Amino acid sequence: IWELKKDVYVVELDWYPDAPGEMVVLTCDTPEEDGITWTLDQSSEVLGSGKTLTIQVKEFGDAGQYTCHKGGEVLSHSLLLLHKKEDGIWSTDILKDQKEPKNKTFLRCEAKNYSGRFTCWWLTTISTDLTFSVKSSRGGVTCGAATLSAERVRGDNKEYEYSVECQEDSACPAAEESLPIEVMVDAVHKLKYENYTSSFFIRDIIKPDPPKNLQLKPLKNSRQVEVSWEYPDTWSTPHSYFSLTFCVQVQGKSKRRVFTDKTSATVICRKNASISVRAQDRYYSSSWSEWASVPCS
Ligand SMILES: *[C@@H]1O[C@H](CO)[C@@H](O[C@@H]2O[C@H](CO)[C@@H](O[C@@H]3O[C@H](CO)[C@@H](O)[C@H](O)[C@@H]3O)[C@H](O)[C@H]2NC(C)=O)[C@H](O)[C@H]1NC(C)=O
Ligand SMILES: *Sc1ccc([N+](=O)[O-])c(C(=O)O)c1
Ligand SMILES: *Sc1ccc([N+](=O)[O-])c(C(=O)O)c1
Repeated sequence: IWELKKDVYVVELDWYPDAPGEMVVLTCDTPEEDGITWTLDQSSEVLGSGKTLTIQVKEFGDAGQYTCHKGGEVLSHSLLLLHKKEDGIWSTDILKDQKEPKNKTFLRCEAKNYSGRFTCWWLTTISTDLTFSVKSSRGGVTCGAATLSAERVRGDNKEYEYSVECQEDSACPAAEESLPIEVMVDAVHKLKYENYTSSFFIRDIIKPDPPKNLQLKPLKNSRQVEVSWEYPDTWSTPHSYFSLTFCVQVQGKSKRRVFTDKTSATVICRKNASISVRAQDRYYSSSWSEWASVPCS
């Protein structure tokens, strides 16, 4: 048993029927010795008396808000959450595996520039009685609260998307990163305690916003057209240091590529086709932005 936060404790259990469990001794945080009584959750049943209470924690029934009373008053609480360890590996019932980069990815982090600011997201089937706590650091990072940012429909069930925004306290955009950023997330659903983590350098999780103000300018006595665009607003300043490279593609009806560092390109439009442009950090091979498109008709 260990303290997660003030008056909240986690008990690590090997998860299988009739597991021995853990002998847990709760001590009431009161200096009074007389008339102490003990209760679990909403039940009125006295489990014992005295300053100490011993329980065998073997299942969720033994977990909960243990309360010590004196003269009808509440003296202290000891909230017991469990951390199930099924077949040698900690449970992951709360968050869905996003499966995107390479399996067992529950936390997905992304940055839009080098400001030291980033966003992490996760998905759950659970709609309430669910709390999250996010902490982050390099190897001084401040994170806001995990907020509900999207609600979707996946088959029979519902999918809730949570996101958190963090900022490195004393960022330095242009500097080389020697130590990666670490995100730690605690997940509590009723009485189930879970643990999640992610390690990355800002440079690797970068994905700029798409090129903006895409324009198509036809040319006289030419089959070709000129497409032009601008750097996105959220991208890092100045562009001279933090430059972007681009890729142009003509997306037609068929489903069976030009690279440039410029904000313009000359291409051939065709009926029913669209011109598409993506961006990548010129100097680091991170994620390509989402497409910005302009149609040919
Ligand atoms: C994510 O979950 C894991 C596993 O439940 C957490 O690891 C556990 O962390 C606690 C807190 O530091 C460790 O407890 C300490 O154990 C020593 C004796 O071994 C004791 O002297 C300390 O007072 C305290 O009780 C616990 O051993 C450790 N479990 C394992 C198997 O390593 C981990 O901390 C969680 N991540 C978080 C909340 O950041
Ligand atoms: S890029 C950068 C900004 C601020 C500071 N700072 O003096 O705290 C540094 C730095 O000197 O570490 C770098
Ligand atoms: S023009 C272009 C650049 C990058 C990528 N990409 O996302 O790997 C594509 C593409 O394959 O869609 C096209």
